[PDB]
Amino acid sequence: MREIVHIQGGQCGNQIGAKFWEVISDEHGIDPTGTYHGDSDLQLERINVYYNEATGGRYVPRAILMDLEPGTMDSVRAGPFGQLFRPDNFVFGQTGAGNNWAKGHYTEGAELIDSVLDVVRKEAEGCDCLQGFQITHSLGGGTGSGMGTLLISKVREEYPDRIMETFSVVPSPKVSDTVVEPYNATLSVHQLVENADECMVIDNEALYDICFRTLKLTTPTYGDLNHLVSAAMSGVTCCLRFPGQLNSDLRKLAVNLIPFPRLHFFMIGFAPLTSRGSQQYRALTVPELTQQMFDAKNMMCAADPRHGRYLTASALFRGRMSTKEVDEQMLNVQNKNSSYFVEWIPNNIKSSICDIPPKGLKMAVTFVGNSTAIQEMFKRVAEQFTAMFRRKAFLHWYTGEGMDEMEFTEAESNMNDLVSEYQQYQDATA
Amino acid sequence: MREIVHIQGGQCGNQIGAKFWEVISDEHGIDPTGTYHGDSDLQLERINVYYNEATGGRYVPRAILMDLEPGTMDSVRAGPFGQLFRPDNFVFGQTGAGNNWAKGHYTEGAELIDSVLDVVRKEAEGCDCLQGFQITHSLGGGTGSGMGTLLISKVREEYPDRIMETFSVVPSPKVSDTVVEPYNATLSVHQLVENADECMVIDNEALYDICFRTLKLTTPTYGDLNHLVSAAMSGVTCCLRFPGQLNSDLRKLAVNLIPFPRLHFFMIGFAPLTSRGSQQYRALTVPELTQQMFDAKNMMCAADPRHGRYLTASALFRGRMSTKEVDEQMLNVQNKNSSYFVEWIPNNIKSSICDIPPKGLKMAVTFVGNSTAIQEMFKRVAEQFTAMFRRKAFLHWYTGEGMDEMEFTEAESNMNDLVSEYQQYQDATA
Amino acid sequence: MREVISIHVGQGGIQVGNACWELFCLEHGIQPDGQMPAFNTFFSETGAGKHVPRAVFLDLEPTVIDEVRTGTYRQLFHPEQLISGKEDAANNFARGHYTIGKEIVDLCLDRIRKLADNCTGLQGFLVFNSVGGGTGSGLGSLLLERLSVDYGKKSKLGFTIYPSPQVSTAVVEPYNSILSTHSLLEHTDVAVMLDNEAIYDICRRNLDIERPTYTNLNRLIAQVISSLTASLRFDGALNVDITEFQTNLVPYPRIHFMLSSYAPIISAEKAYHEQLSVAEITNSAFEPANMMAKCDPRHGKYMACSMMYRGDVVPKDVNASIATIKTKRTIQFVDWCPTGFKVGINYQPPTVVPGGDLAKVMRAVCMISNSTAIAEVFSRLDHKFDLMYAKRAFVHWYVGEGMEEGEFSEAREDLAALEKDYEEVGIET
Amino acid sequence: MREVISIHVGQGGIQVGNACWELFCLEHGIQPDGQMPAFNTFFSETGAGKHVPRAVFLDLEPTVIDEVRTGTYRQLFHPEQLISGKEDAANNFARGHYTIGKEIVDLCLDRIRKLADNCTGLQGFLVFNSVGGGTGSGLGSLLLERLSVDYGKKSKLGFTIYPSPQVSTAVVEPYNSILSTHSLLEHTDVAVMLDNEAIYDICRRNLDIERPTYTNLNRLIAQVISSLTASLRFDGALNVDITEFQTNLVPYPRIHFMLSSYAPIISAEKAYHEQLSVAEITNSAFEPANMMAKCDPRHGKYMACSMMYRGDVVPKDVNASIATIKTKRTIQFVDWCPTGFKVGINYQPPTVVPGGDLAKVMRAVCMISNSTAIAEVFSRLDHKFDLMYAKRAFVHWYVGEGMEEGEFSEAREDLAALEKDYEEVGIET
Ligand SMILES: Nc1nc2c(ncn2[C@@H]2O[C@H](COP(=O)(O)OP(=O)(O)OP(=O)(O)O)[C@@H](O)[C@H]2O)c(=O)[nH]1
Ligand SMILES: Nc1nc2c(ncn2[C@@H]2O[C@H](COP(=O)(O)OP(=O)(O)OP(=O)(O)O)[C@@H](O)[C@H]2O)c(=O)[nH]1
Ligand SMILES: Nc1nc2c(ncn2[C@@H]2O[C@H](COP(=O)(O)OP(=O)(O)O)[C@@H](O)[C@H]2O)c(=O)[nH]1
Ligand SMILES: Nc1nc2c(ncn2[C@@H]2O[C@H](COP(=O)(O)OP(=O)(O)O)[C@@H](O)[C@H]2O)c(=O)[nH]1
Repeated sequence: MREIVHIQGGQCGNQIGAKFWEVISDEHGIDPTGTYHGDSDLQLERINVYYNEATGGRYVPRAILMDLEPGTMDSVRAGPFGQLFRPDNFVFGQTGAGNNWAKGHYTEGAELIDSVLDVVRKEAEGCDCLQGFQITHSLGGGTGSGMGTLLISKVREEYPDRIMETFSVVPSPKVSDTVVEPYNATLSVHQLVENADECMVIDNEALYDICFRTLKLTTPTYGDLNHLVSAAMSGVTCCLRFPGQLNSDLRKLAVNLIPFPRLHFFMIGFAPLTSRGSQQYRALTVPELTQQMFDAKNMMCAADPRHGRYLTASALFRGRMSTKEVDEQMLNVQNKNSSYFVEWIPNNIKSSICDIPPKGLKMAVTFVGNSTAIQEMFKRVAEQFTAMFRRKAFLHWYTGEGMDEMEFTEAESNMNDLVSEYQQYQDATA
Repeated sequence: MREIVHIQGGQCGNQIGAKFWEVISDEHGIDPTGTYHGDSDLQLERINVYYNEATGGRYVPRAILMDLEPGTMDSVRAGPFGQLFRPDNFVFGQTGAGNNWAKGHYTEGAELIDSVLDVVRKEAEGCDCLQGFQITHSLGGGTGSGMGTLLISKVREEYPDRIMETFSVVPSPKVSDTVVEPYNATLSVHQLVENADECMVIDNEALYDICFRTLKLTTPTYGDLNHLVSAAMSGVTCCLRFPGQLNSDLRKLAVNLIPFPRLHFFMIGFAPLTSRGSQQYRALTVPELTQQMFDAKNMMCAADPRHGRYLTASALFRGRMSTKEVDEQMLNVQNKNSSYFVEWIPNNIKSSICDIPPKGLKMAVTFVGNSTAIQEMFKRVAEQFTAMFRRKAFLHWYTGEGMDEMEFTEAESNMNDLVSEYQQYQDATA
Repeated sequence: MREVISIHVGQGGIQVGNACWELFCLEHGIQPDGQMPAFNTFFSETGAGKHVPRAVFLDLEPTVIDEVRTGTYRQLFHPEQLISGKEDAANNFARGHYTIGKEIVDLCLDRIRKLADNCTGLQGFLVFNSVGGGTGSGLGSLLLERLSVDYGKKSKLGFTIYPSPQVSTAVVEPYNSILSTHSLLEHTDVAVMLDNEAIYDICRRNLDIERPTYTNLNRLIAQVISSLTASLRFDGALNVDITEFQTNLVPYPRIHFMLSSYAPIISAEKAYHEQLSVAEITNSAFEPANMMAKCDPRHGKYMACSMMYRGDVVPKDVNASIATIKTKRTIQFVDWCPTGFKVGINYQPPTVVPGGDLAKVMRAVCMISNSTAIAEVFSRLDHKFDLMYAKRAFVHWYVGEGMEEGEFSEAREDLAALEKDYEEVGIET
Repeated sequence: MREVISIHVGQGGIQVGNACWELFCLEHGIQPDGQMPAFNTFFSETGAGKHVPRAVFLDLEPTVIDEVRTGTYRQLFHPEQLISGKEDAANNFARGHYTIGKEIVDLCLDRIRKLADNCTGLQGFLVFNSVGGGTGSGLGSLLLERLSVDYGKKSKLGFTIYPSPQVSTAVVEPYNSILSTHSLLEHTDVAVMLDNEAIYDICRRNLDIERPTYTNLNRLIAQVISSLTASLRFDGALNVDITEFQTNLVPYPRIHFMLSSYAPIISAEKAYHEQLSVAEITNSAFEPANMMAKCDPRHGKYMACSMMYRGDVVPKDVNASIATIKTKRTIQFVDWCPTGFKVGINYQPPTVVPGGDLAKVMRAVCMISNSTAIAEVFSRLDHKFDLMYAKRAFVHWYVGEGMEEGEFSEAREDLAALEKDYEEVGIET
């Protein structure tokens, strides 16, 4: 029950999706060929939330892939855990959006959205209870942002009752790959504010800092950061996938978090992450889990929360622990960091305790914080955009494909309204 | 009981007929030499519907072949499954109609229709209960269209009580072989509207699209599309040939479908068709069968039904399934696509469930839809005809053999009346 | 029970005939000795032992036909079907159509009747003739008239080696071309313009043979004719009869002048360095350069295209490629023909004649197109005619044989009426 | 389903082409015989056996193209795509752009069409040409105009071997440079300034080859082009399409002149005595000395940097090193571009051509930078132009071919407007 379709776009989204799928398979105990190889029965009673029973006793994931270039196709196929995805869901183009948003949202992606919608309708008509969608795509890539936001508008004008979540990986401000990034970033943040319910930003700067100071790695490979985001993605709903002393879902998140129909941009955090050399010393208990979770540089967003506050903070625990200890630590941490939690909402922290830890751990902690700190991130991306726009830098590449500057003007206006909203709520007190 | 004589004409009709006969033989378990090699008994209790007990314990098909050139004779003989057809039924000419309708309907075919009628009378006098005829012929070929429609007029002035079905393969509008096609097409559509009960159009464009996107083939060979149409032809009446929880026939079709004595042009659809690389993943159940059946590009007619509606839609299932699931899915698909089904006829969808799937499948679905979409096809062929006629292009080849232009004028009038009828029924609502 | 009759009249006709019979005997493997170690279209079996071709070889200059009587094929043909006159035609139509032909038409018709009575499914004749020559014009017209009055319904196809636009090899050849048309305008259903300039250009660009000689020319022509007849001879997915041609490609019974094209014609060293996809081969088919006749089909609008493939052919993908070529915005059809292309397939891959320059390739498109560009040829040709008849040049060498003088003008007017059609039918409606 | 088309026109263009195809055939191991013991970007398979490259070799002097027809690669290319004229261009743009090119543009476009119809995912052309020469200028401009009017949306990239500032090898080369710009200013999306002075300096300092010859030069250029195309050809963490280039690096559609750089280019004996950390290699990347074109990028401000790494690459640490280079207070960007660097990664390590002086090293950064320094070149170059056109030196050798006289001034004014942009866009806001 409560099925969930996975959608991927752009090469970044596709790498993250392949990583997430191999992690989920290795949790539910599904070999790369598509059969069960675990021991318990929990991992099979809730198989239908993600996978489908494939004709012949196989299992295939209910995920769809898209990209305007066909390199990612053979990449994910040759890669580990590729035999699962069914050969139908691979819808792909040849031209390639080529890092130009208007391409992947008005010109070419506009040619494939019909087919992608047909296949999504064939995968959503065959479910009985559809708890919602979740997406994964980079907000800088033309294919990623364009295809994604167009698909989002389509499905959210299609299925208004269900939710729409996006594991979006925003451009890391400092460590920046491409120089036409702010245009795509702002043209996607104007769309995601319309037709989305949970948008958790992830920036490569925080991931590099984590893989570079906490795990004490040496050569941070893109596969590794992808794996970290995959772990967070699993932990998000693994409280739903398995029984728990205090169960949860996606909509209890959607209600216990966003106090205003648009203030829906979350920060993620995983715990516990520690190096191998120090692995044998520290303990796996909820005290250290708490001290490691709330750290500023434990998260996946380059926004030191000490430059803001939290409107709300959910914590999905996994494993088996005495809930009273968890709740006492929550009460103590709130009454210890009373400033960081905004006052006009009382007991703004939420918990949810599941029963099965991941593969290889005793406890695990996902920390989802809707804060008023990432307004700073949006602010600085707006700075980039303005300094790139008022000289019309690289503007003709967008103007050519039909989009008019009015879109950019109104979208920057909407972004400024979003950040003004965040600040206007951090300000008001009672 | 309820015997059926097979008639073929033209080289296209002959290839399709050879393919259909080899598929039927390989279903009933009849080796190419004419003996039984199955295991069950169902395949032999109903042998008389198609075949005849041949002197010596052999089996010979009750099919007749015709063509104005003798190449197809040795083609079908040397081809696989040729030893079955009896050496009497091969009636053939030498001159060849040569892609000129007046030739194969007034000049030469008019010389052989006597003999073809004699042999058809010798094969229809020897049956006890004759459920009707079915034909297979191309509507572009001179031999095909001419011989066919003349034979049809003859037999339908002979046997008015029985039915007359034609697996006619209309000219694919875009992908077009010959340039004198519209003349033959219209001169045959004027005759089939008079003396026929079920005329299912098939166009090579839809078949190429299917063998080119669904089955993911590489080099679509004419044998392959012929095989696809053969599968559809079998599935049409295989609900009659074998027992079933909800049996059917040809006349229950003839009554549950055509609401007006001429609105008798059907679209066919087969399910399930899937590539070999994706064969191992998806499931063989009625949900996916339904989602695959009603698709616009799953059919054999280049008419996207979303440009029209259905007056009526029969579905002959094959295999073994819980009928309640089938009926619930029918109810759900009608109340989901309420627009596509015309309102002034209630519960316009019909089912019929047999008990034995084909060779190599668990379930199978034939979908026969009398829609108001193919009026578009007739419209565009009329466009071709008019632009070819009002300049009298290639007209003298027809004028020479005795036919007068009055035939063409009145036939185009009749075609326009047919399409006006279709539209006038799609319009009226209550 | 499905056969033809191949009349080779004239010099160029009989040379192309020698080459074409080489090809036919080779692809059926019928040894030049006349014994074979499907052929009822051409060779008939003599009850036991050997075969004899269905072809009469009319000619009046015993030179070339004598060389054939002593060539490699001295034992193949029947010792009678090779008719040799006494003198020449000498390029003046009046001779080969009034004085000499009056004597040989009887023998030719007797031979033709004795061949046609020994067949059961005759479909169409296939004459071959040049026009610049005397005999290939006069005798060709005479036979066409006699067969048309004698047989009636049957369809006749010609293969006329018209005068090239610029490169020429005779002087009075405009005259005895025009007259040859004023007959061939009626008693024949399809006239394919096989020119000599375009073929030499082709052998200079594609096959890279630098110094092309008449042998290679006739080889290519034989290739086209065999690719046409493959439908009757060999098996095929989509057979086409030689009689559905009068139905498809002859819209108005007067305008039946079609130009051919062949692909792929490649030499080995570039053949290996090339894949020759069906899209590519049919894209080279419509290319104006390699049109077998000297014209730029861009200049007008097409009216019909009979495209026959032979070899491995993936049908629906051929349909796709044909659609793409219909998107090619430089080839446009007249208004009154939306049913653009007629196609045909055959399984027999091209058969290569040993020693020939052409390389053995798997697929091959032969395209017979009826267009409006071909018209200009007639126009241009009349030009030449004009510049002679206005001064009565060479006319007396015609009036000497009793041919009425004024007929020229008459014929000219008739051919002028051709344009009354062509530049007319290309008008939208 | 992702391919390009490489047009090599002119002398230097075709020499760099010979070297570059050497490299491409080597790293895919495609033997020079043309048989292999991923390549659909360049070589297409001919159904069976061998491969043929996607490259037309336009030239009019049969010397170098003839040497190629007899070189080590005589069996690789298609025997047709190597077009050879009859005479020379002789450095005067009017010749190779008005008289001669008027005849060869047709054949080149026919070839280009026959290649592009045999592909399914074409992305961008890659022309190569010198400017000082006649053919590499005239014919290059002509093809660019014809392809732009024929194809439209597709992106064209050029590799122009501009005149060096001080070291020169022709005299009228300023003239037929300016004109070549006034065309290349429009029909091409990215023009990379590959100079000859900077490359010889480089081979004199880095690789320590004391007497550099054109072979080593072309080798280095081939290296850069392969490092660019590695994104399409081979796998990679962060693929970049050849089409996102027109999006990243061309801010104002008129200012699209970018200069390249490559690292590390070391000989073995100092290669072992060096670690080449990613920080070090990318710090040598921005160094003004080894800029492939002759400029001092310090002199202005950068506008964009496409940095593609190949080999073992630790991403987040590359990010750290890029940050450090952003701290390097001598390389500063204009105000209106804060999103400084765009990056890309590929796993395929540099492939060394056997015998070449370059050593096989694991990582390699190729950096294409659009700056404002490049402007001065044009300025300096116009200087030369001035000092000739004021006295009408050599102008008559241009007006002889029917090219209008005054066009020069017109073109000059156009190029002057370039500075109306450059020294302007570098102004803060
Ligand atoms: N394509 C082709 N044309 C040929 C060939 N041989 C001759 N011709 C052409 O024939 C034309 C001359 O007319 P001919 O038919 O040869 O003259 P003729 O047959 O000798 O008529 P008479 O000499 O008067 O009996 C010229 O245009 C020749 O190019 C050949 O082998 N192939
Ligand atoms: N980088 C590089 N430059 C070359 C090479 N070969 C020639 N050049 C340069 O080409 C420029 C001269 O212009 P060219 O294109 O060679 O003259 P062209 O092609 O012969 O034009 P025409 O002779 O009139 O047909 C000079 O600056 C050469 O240095 C080479 O192999 N590598
Ligand atoms: N965390 C992470 N980010 C990636 C990875 N690969 C690409 N990205 C980012 O994806 C962004 C470019 O978007 P991209 O998908 O390549 O362009 P598109 O084809 O138009 O969707 C860049 O910011 C890349 O850095 C990866 O493996 N891990
Ligand atoms: N789907 C399919 N259509 C065919 C096949 N063969 C021929 N056709 C069509 O048959 C049509 C020509 O009719 P034809 O039978 O050849 O002429 P006839 O001899 O006068 O009957 C053309 O549209 C052919 O494309 C085949 O194998 N499969």
